[PDB]
Amino acid sequence: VKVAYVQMNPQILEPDKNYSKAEKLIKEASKQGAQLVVLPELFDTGYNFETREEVFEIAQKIPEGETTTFLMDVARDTGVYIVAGTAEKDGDVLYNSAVVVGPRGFIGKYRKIHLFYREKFFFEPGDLGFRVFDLGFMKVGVMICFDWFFPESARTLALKGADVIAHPANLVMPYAPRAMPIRALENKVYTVTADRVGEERGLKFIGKSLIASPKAEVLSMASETEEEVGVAEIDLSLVRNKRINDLNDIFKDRREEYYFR
Amino acid sequence: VKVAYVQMNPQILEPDKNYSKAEKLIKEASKQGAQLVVLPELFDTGYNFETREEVFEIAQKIPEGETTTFLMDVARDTGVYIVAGTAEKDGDVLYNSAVVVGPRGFIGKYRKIHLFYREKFFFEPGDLGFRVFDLGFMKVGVMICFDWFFPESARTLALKGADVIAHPANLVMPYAPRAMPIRALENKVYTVTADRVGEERGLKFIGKSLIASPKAEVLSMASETEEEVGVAEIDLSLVRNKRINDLNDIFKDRREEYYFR
Ligand SMILES: [Mg+2]
Repeated sequence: VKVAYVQMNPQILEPDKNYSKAEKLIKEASKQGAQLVVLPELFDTGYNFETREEVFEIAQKIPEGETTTFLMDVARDTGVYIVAGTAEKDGDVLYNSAVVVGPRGFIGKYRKIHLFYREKFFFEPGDLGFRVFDLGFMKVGVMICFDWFFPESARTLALKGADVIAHPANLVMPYAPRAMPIRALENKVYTVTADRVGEERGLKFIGKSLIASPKAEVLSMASETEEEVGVAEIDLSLVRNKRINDLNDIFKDRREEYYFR
Repeated sequence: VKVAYVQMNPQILEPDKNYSKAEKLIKEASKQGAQLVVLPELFDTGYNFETREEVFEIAQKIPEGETTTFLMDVARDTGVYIVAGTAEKDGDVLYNSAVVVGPRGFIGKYRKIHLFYREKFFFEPGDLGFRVFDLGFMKVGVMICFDWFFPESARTLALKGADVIAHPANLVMPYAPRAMPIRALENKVYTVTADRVGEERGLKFIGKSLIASPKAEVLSMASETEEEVGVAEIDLSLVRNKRINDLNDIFKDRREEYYFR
């Protein structure tokens, strides 16, 4: 099975422009054979808000709102599964979320657990835990952006049987691209970090989207500045068998009685 | 404060030869200003055993046995603190251990929690948890070799206030040197990986000892095959403050409610 990132430059406060760009690139990923496509964090709203009001005013409910229903449409037309970062309105509150859709409809959502820098001024910390979505042919865990920084994020997803971790990102620090192959290695999973590119009100994003294998190899890596799609095939066996040799299995060998105490 | 690795080539079942080599290199690290010097895993006995009995008959007790008393003499003479991997005889049983010694004598021991590969035939799994030893001027966490693979090892040490993780190792895989900077970054600590070199009954070790900073920088790195020492200055303030910006403190931001479940 082929998985893909879409690396795009979301236009702040312009969802329709971002829907148009997303559809375009998701179609390119589809045409290159991808079955799972991952978009960046906050792909619909952009990131660097001055005020909560400017995002709250346009943020969409999940699953009834425009971002989710747009993605359903594209999933249905292209026949791919999509994981995409979106601002989530839920009553008076806002979450920094990711929605999971398939060609047959809405699958689920994840709310970012570890908020980064000024996100804490706009978003409520995620409260649904680290979820793994079973697509039948594979299990997809989701984490967003700065969640990478905590090794417990990827570990919790891998422990719940993620085959691939879809990872919408809007990276500003330089570290994640070198850390993601380690996250893939230490859990024996695949990772798909779909980063944005661009400059938004003085803040520059690092691009460098990448697909990492359970042997910490980089299967696809994107430029710093360009909008692009990257596709790689993934080996479900390389991830469903936690053996690293005949004497060691990663999950059998963990000794939780000695961790965090 | 300056920390150091000693990268050496233990000669299997020849502890007197290994004591002599260690002393030479420890002095050389001391001469370069090191206050803490980390030696490889099983530096006294070597690693690639074929019977329990060949290691059992030579393994020393901690702290009264020959390896800890040797190291105490060296720490007394040179004024340094030493973390060294050693085969621990305890009663009828062996552990794959690390001793911590300083100018005043024995400080403590750690027993390798995650046994690697054939080690399981010779040693009991470690049973003391991940311990942090308070030297006053610094707190030193200890883990051994394959412990690096589980992010939970370093994380447990860091949560207990380690300024530096001393990491005796006998690496055979190529991954640790890429991963150690991410362990240092994600916990905001320093790490000192003291690897061996050499070929031992046909097993090849990879060397490449390294010191990693809390910004994922590598401060010193050794060759694949040479016996050598490596020293770097560490900044304690940089590890004790877990803030990575004015709005994120790594430890406050952890959300253990969502981990491993
Ligand atoms: Mg060097």
